[PDB]
Amino acid sequence: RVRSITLGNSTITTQECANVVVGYGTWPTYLTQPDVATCRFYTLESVMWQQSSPGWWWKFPDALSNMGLFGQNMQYHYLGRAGYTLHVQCNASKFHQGCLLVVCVPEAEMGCATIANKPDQKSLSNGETANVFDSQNTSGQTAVQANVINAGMGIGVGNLTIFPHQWINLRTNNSATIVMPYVNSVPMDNMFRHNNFTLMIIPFAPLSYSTGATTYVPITVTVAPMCAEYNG
Amino acid sequence: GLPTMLTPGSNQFLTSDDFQSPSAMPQFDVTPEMAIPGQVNNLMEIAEVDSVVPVNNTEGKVMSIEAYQIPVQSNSTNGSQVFGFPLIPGASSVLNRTLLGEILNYYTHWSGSIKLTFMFCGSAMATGKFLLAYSPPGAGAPTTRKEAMLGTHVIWDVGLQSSCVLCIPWISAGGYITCWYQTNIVVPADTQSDCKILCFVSACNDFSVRMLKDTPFI
Amino acid sequence: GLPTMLTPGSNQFLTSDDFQSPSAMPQFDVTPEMAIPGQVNNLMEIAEVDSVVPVNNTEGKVMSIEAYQIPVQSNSTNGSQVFGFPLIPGASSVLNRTLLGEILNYYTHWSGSIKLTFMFCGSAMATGKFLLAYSPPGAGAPTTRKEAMLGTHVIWDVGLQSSCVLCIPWISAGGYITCWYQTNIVVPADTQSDCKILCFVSACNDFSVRMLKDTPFI
Amino acid sequence: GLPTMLTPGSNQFLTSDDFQSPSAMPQFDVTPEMAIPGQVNNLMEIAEV
Amino acid sequence: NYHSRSESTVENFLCRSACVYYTTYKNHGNFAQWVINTRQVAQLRRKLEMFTYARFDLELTFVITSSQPVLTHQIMYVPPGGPVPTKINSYSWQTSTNPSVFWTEGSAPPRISIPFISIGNAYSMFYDGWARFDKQGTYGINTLNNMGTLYMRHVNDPIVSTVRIYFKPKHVKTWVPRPPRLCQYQKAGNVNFEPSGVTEGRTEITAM
Amino acid sequence: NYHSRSESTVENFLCRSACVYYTTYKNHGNFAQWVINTRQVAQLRRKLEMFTYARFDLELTFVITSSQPVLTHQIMYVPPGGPVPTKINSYSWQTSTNPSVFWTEGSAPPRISIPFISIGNAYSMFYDGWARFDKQGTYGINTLNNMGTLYMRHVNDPIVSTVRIYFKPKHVKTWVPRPPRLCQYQKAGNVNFEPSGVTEGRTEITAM
Repeated sequence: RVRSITLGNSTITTQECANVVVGYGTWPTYLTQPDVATCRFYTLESVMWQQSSPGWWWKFPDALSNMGLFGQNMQYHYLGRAGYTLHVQCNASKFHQGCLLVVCVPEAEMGCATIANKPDQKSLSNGETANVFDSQNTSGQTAVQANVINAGMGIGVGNLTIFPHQWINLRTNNSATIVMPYVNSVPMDNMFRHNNFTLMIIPFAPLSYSTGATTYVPITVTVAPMCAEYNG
Repeated sequence: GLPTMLTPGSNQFLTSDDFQSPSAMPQFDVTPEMAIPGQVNNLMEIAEVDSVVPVNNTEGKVMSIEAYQIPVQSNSTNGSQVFGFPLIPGASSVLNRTLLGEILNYYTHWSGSIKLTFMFCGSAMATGKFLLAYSPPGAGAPTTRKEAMLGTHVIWDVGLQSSCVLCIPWISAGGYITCWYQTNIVVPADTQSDCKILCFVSACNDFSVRMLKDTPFI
Repeated sequence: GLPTMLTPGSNQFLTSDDFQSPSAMPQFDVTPEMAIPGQVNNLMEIAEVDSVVPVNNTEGKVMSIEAYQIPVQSNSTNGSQVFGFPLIPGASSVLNRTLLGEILNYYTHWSGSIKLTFMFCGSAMATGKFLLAYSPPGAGAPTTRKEAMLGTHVIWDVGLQSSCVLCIPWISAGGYITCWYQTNIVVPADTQSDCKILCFVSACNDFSVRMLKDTPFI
Repeated sequence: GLPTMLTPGSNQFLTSDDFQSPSAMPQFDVTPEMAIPGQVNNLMEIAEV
Repeated sequence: NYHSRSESTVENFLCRSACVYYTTYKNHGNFAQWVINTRQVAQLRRKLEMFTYARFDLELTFVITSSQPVLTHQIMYVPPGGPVPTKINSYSWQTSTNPSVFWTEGSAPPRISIPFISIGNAYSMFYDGWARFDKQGTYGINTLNNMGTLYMRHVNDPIVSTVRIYFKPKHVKTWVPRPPRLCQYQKAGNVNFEPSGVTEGRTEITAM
Repeated sequence: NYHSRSESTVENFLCRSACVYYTTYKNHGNFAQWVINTRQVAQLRRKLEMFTYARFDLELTFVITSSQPVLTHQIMYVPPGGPVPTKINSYSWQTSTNPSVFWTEGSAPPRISIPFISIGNAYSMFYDGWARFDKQGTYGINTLNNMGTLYMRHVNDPIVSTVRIYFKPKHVKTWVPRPPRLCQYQKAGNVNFEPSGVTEGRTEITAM
């Protein structure tokens, strides 16, 4: 039936039968000064999926940087580490069709629209606000080359399945759950100058619906940090 | 000292050799390895991951995500072809930029089996049947739905299964994959657009490669 | 003789190598080793010895022994700063010419913990309290006695203890050490001068270094 | 290193010799032998026909 | 050990020699240099970039020839953080912590091994971050990937020398596979690309 | 053996090669010489002077090049107390107790090992005393620190040779640690110094 999950002072519901993807077959564990006061769900503002939407992305350490206590622990520490559980859900009827790829990409270093330059901080991440992929080649001096077909990385978008992911096909499921382990070259790092991974949501089959149906589908992203560690 | 003779091959540099060499920094204390998730021991671990196949890679679709979207129309002529493609290993146009294709393009010779998955992305209440047919190497692609029906095939009813999986050999005409509209797609209500099919490919089992070469994509 | 091949690297002189070589005087009878006190097996044995830190190294103090003498005044404003310094590892101005600093300056990378000792050298009947505060890397130095009090600290009462010992991490902003006049120093009689504090530093425990380089002090 | 002397015959190429040599392709995975009818081990097997 | 295994294994895929650098230096005028890098050659770069992290040792072989006594050449390696020459006679050429190889023409080519030398536990092929947060020019620069630098000079007291540097990764471990690059490379210091089509085009979606 | 240990150990700190001497000699005019010393190079001198006594063996490698038949060079070592040449043809060049190395160009560089050779049980880095009490010029001279002398000549019967001597201490034991020198060195034969400040200056005693 329906499973109610409570973390801290926040509660969400998921389908009891929903599938969970554990990236690289690894669950987050501790190696430090632990903090479990932030182990709550943070629900990001929902985005609306339209017939023409090209896709959305979030950089994670940055996406939660303004979120109360999580944001404060980043601000009061020199080094830190965390794993995350990401819950992605769609609100759609049986008269809606479409298909999304929900993928977590480690070290998603992005290219600039201008070859001679590097992208700026806001074009790469707008914090808790989703960044948007383009259907066209983008342009600007500090702009990210967000054209969808290359996922902002210069690779074919159809090959992103190499990274932890789940497909959402509205005729069979409206949700995805990804457990993302800490992945880096070092045990702990500065959480403000490095994004451990990027969450990308990319439609592969356009949203479509019957003629009297709602013209958009809300997509909600809920984030739950695990095993957070900081320097003493 | 000990009597020795130098043989042919002495003092030559073979770019392929394997000899010990002195360290420039023998006294350096090297940083220990830590576990990192995702260790890769073999490239077949990548070739075996399903990736999306750009089946609808027509001239005006290659620069769009639409290259991966096979159109399905509810008012098609029954028995007409929905899609199809050559399983030609030499420059497979729909399969050579896939995770599988990229790896196989680093070897001069390879052999194994391929898994092809077809996923229907229409509405939940949409129903109808498709004919997925396989044409062995040297047989030729079928020209009609009946010809395809008398060969090797599966009837895929999207009202029962959102996806269908085929397993075929692939070595290196190369054989063909076709899909026919056995029936059209029946829906409870008008929609503003058509339905799509996504195709995925991966190495199925016991896939092998034999001689490393440069990639042709640089 | 025995068939051999010379490989790349043959007849080269690597300044880092380790090969046997013939003795120029194989027949010489070498003088036996006698015990000598003070044998050193590792440089950490030196880094771990406390040395006096030139905290008051102002422009006019560097050429005097006064560089090591932190002034304390009995009529200071309460809550004012007595002294303080950056624990910046890069060119630590008060810690890089110490026994610890000299050794760490021979390596490109190092990490461990540091012991800091503060010794009060006023008269036996002198009493009063000092606030010793530690600011972790990235926190910034405190601006007031209250700000320091709400952070990590120890209250040092010179009437109970002539010295106080802090243990902090140090790797390579870098964190800070400050000392505030919680109270002034109370004495039974007028003196002709002020009181001094001496500061000492050494490696605290499990200190490590990683890659030998030239000293920057030549 | 180990003291050695080079003897006469060093650095010569004898067309009749038998020395080991490095492979140009040590990483190549060589195709296994399958049985084939008619294996010949000696030319007397032909002279006797 | 490693070679009598499938060519699909990571070690056989990556442990192959490549010419990564070609240069010249003269005995009059005066020295060559190369910062060790993995983004120098497109075929090598592409194979390494199929992974996110890697740990390996480096084997370096030098093919040196010359054109107008025995000619001696000095190859110097400067570890990350070591001093470098600016002049043919800079003091850094004599630093005891900057290993050198002295070699003469007619001998087998010079060869040295450099171990994994990063402070981190792996080299990063990609870095979604900044060396300095507020400096846009530092996006993508991971200071833990400094493999050191090579310098070459003729040792003497109108000759022209040419140097070919052969690089081979050894004992290679890799983590976190990535899609192969689709776009052509633009610069060694970036991941910038010209948007590119996913594949070649067809005239129709059907089998014939 | 010794290298697979912490770089903080005494052997790893001191057992590194250094170029300690650079000179020239000609085939006409005529020989080079060097008295073996540890105060010749400031970086080497500073590291050794962190100890009061030391005991070690010496490894010497010679890099020899030349400029205008096979050219042969003779390297002679004269132990403490042995005879030395004053002339290119002095009899001392043929003394059986003064070991020589005969080497030709094109071969790997010459190399010899000299064992610890003092009469005392250690070499003294410092000496608070006199070779002769009433001779002020002998303050600081410890006659037990004589490591011998090297001589070099071209062997023949307008060529200019250049010699680089590479020195490496081995199997090094040290005793009685001392503070590192603060002042710059003035002379190799003394401990004279210009008074120097203990550290760099600050503008104020407080944290900011």
